[PDB]
Amino acid sequence: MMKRVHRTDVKAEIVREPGAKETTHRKLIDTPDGADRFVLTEFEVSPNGSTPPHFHEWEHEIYVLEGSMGLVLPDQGRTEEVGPGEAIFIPRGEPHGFVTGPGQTCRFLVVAPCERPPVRNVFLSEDPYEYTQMPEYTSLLE
Amino acid sequence: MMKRVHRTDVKAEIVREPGAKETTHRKLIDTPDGADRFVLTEFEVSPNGSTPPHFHEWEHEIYVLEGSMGLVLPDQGRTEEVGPGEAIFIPRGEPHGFVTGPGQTCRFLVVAPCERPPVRNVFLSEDPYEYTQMPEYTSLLE
Ligand code: NI
Ligand code: NI
Repeated sequence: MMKRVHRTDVKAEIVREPGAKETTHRKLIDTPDGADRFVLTEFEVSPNGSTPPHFHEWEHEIYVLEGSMGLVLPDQGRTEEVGPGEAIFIPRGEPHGFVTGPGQTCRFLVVAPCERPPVRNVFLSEDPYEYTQMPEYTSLLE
Repeated sequence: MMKRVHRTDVKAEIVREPGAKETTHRKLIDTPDGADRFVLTEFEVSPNGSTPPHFHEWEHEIYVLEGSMGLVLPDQGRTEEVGPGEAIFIPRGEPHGFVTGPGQTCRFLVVAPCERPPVRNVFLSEDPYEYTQMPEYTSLLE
């Protein structure tokens, strides 16, 4: 039951979240391994990538491994550039999303609880990509 | 309450565990930040380092960032060399320790629960460094 795996031996899968662009995940340590309280996932956002800003009743603990990206913070009216070696705590309920420009790629770890109630979008739409069109979202990027 | 910190802005402190050698930790995300279920710590084992092999009723999830070290596995009679990009799940109760030779340095993340009952040593002694003297420990190293 001790598990050792190299990141490259865990398949990178496209994330399921509707409206995410250019984003994959590798479930490095997960419940089938015997994790029963928290899990470890490696995300990678390739150039021109983004996730819809959202919030949820479960905290994030993040460590940026390689590259750089924007941490979109709707309740702070802006986007924070993050880079290697940064640790980020996002408390339950704080809105957040991720973005990369042409040219940027970022790989980062996310620690999550095993219990993860549904996420709520900051921007509500039937087309889950519409946030990229919205002035209230682009204003956060600049 | 969102926290962003670079690793170099979190002080590296010597670990408290008696008999550990050349090992520090940086508490990157911890309970004063608002983490209330799991925490994120960066360990670094400098050359000629080690920790006393132990076991405990709390799992480890590890990601090796830089360098290499031995993961000592007393119940498997050996030591596994680990290196960058490896994810390691150590279930509750599995004995484990860390070692570096002359020449090796390793930096790795550990995710831990906030509740952490006391560790138990594999090798019992009054001098907490005595494990490095013991044939049953050196046999694991080779
Ligand atoms: Ni999230
Ligand atoms: Ni331990």
